[PDB]
Amino acid sequence: TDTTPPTITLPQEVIAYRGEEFEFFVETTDDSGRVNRVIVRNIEGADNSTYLDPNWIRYSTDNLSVPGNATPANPLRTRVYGIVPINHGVGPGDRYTKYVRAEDAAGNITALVDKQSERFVLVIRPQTEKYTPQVPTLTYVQNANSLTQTDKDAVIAAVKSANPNLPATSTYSVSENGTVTITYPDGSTDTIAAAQTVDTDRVAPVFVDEGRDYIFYRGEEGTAELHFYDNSGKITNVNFAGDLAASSTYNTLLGLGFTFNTPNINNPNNATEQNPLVTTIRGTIPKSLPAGPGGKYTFKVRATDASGLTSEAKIFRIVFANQTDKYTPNNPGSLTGVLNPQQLSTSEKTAIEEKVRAANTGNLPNNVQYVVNNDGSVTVIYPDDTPASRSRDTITADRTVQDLRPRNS
Ligand SMILES: [Ca+2]
Ligand SMILES: [Ca+2]
Ligand SMILES: [Ca+2]
Ligand SMILES: [Ca+2]
Ligand SMILES: [Mg+2]
Repeated sequence: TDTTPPTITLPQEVIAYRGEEFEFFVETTDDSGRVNRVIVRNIEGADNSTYLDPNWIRYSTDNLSVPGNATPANPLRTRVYGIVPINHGVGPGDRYTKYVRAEDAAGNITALVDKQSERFVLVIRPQTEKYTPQVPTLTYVQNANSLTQTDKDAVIAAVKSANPNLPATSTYSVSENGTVTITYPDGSTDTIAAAQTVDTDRVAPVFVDEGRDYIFYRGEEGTAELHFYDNSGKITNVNFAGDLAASSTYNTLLGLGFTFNTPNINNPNNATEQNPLVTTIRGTIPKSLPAGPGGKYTFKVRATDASGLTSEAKIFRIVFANQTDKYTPNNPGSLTGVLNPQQLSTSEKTAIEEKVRAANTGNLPNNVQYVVNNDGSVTVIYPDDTPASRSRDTITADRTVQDLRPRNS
């Protein structure tokens, strides 16, 4: 018969955090494959005692005293579990050594020896020992010695966002200098140093497109996309009317019916190097403005971050261009026969214009005009053509005309 008590396996030490649930399993086996009782108790008391305290240490064994319930491949599982009260002490003496016993169907119970038989030490620790807070991304503030409330709110936001796995009911406070104090549900705390949360914003926004020339073709609507970023990731204002000289050409463009749109200007994190703030200028330089030496508008732009640093005015230009700079006529697919190359007839000119037209649909503007000259060369006149700024192309006669005169003898 069986004279051997079951074998108990369990962790010698379980760290339990105040205000949280804890759980671990005792595993029990026996040669018979059956265990009838599994007990957790305090050391004091008679051999038959199962007295156990405090009331929040709990345990249960679902499958007691059934055959085959306690084998090496499938041991009997005893659940030890509870919730540590929020106000429990967390001194070095706030620990519990509890004794675990098991008894087989033949009545063989494991011996109970103070400080030596099967036991576990449940150690109650503050919630701050479980959690290690992650540094947030830095908040760039006007004055790292005296944070505003919006500064504080932002630091809390970046702490939370970087620490999703802290207890949801944790509370955050930010000092006048940005030092973060995290208070856990049990009142224990953690600190994130001011050096790790904030710095004073010392860098003004950057205009990526400084010095750039944006070409606008006369009579064709165009766009110019200007890009800006800031070390803080955030720009609050973009300004083109810094001084009189810059403000007058800005207002000149607006009077031509241009628009300036910066749709993300009020979004947070709207201005990083990887995802810059974009201002788009849209409009048409009308043909009444000529291209040439003074055919430019020169602008100055400044950008301001949320801490009030404004960049040094930087320059960009819109440069006027004739449409002919953009287009190249295709030559006719065939030449046109002409009886006298020095003076084309009407029907010859009409036939040349048709071939040039057909050769350039989908290439030149639909509203280009062609003049077939007396020598059969062809003047291509773009819609922006004016006397002060001609926009034109010439197709030479050797590409359009073919002499039909017969050869001598
Ligand atoms: Ca046994
Ligand atoms: Ca901690
Ligand atoms: Ca800045
Ligand atoms: Ca051209
Ligand atoms: Mg208008």
